[PDB]
Amino acid sequence: PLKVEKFATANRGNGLRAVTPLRPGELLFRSDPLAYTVCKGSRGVVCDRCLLGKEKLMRCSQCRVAKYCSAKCQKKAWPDHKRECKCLKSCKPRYPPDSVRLLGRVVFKLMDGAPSESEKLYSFYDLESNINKLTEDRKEGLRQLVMTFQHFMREEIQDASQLPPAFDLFEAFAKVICNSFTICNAEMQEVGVGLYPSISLLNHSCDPNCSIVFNGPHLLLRAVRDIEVGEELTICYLDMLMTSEERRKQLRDQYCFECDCFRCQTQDKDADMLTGDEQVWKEVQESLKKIEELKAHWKWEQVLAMCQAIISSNSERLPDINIYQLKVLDCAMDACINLGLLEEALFYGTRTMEPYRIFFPGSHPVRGVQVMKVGKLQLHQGMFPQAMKNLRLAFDIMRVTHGREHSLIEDLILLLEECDANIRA
Ligand SMILES: C[S@@+](CC[C@H](N)C(=O)[O-])C[C@H]1O[C@@H](n2cnc3c(N)ncnc32)[C@H](O)[C@@H]1O
Ligand SMILES: [Zn+2]
Ligand SMILES: [Zn+2]
Ligand SMILES: [Zn+2]
Repeated sequence: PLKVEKFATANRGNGLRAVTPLRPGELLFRSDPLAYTVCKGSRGVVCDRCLLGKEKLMRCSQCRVAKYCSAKCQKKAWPDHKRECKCLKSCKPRYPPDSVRLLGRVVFKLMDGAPSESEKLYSFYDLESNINKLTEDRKEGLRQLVMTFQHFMREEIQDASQLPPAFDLFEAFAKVICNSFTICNAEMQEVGVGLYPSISLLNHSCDPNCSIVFNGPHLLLRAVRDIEVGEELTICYLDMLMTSEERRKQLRDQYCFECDCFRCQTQDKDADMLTGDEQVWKEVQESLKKIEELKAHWKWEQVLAMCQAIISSNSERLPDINIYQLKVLDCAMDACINLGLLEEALFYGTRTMEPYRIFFPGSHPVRGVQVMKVGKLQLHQGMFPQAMKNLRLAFDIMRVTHGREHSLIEDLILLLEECDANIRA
């Protein structure tokens, strides 16, 4: 039986609440997507189906756009790819926005597929559109996405008879804007976008009591605090390394609400996040636009070079608790790990540990994963007591955020055993 239920909230639409008392780490729901796609940066880098990276991917011969890890993935993907394949082929060399490829897959799934377990608690039909809150600038954007979909899909979808009953493309894209999930790989790299309509019942908090984690396209929802019967379940929609001003902007622009948690009234953590010289951090925040774009496209050498120019600047430097500096350290660590510069990775990674302790309170999967990365780098280098410390800590966090149902926890258990054996010997 379910441990969660849909309910009507007082002022934030529908939500999800606990039916039984919940403890940290408890699995509350699990879902495959209604629909998902690889994201722009990762296309041709990770398998379309399993979202795992490979050195060499095999392309779909018909469209040459979909790429796969294996014959098993290409074949398994074919039913959900076959209609988009003709559209992707037709519009070559144009490639659509991710939202447009996503909605195409939504439409084909709803037209051709059996009712989806992803819609058990709540359906695409039910999703919030916020249409009475959209600004004229947003409505113009949505109009353009509708016309882009009509162009991209024209080989497969010519009229309304090929859309679900009463389906309105403008409304559908408004639902995609505020109900898209970013799918992250095991290393917390963004690799895809998906719709998970049951999980879309969860409302936002800047200090949430649940968390989601991805294992390929599969989503696990877990409690990360004690929760009482009847208590609303929340997740944080946003990256933790954001000031209240930045959260306000994104919650308005993407989700059309004003968040009234304690952290937002009190600007909790903002001052410590913005320590250091403001001219310098403004420059680094600007440089991060490019660094994050490069990272999104897995360009690790260009990422490292830009990060080193900041971390080791001749000019004024920032404290590592400054969130822009911190994001630069984290990109530099990940670029080093991917490039096999393991000593340099560990330097950057260890610098992030105290700031991550501060900015990811409680049990947050991003901190779990960071601590595991650092442990693994220390294990490699023969630093056993320190690795063991960090691997235990990663486990204390990831037992709650990831759980036994997540494959990374098995990987971590193997590092723990290896490290323990080394210490014992
Ligand atoms: C993923 S949906 C969450 C479920 C939604 N309340 C519903 O009725 O379908 C996100 C939308 O929920 C509302 N929302 C989520 N968190 C909220 C919050 N903390 N305060 C006010 N509205 C919130 C906003 O309308 C937002 O665009
Ligand atoms: Zn695959
Ligand atoms: Zn194809
Ligand atoms: Zn808030």
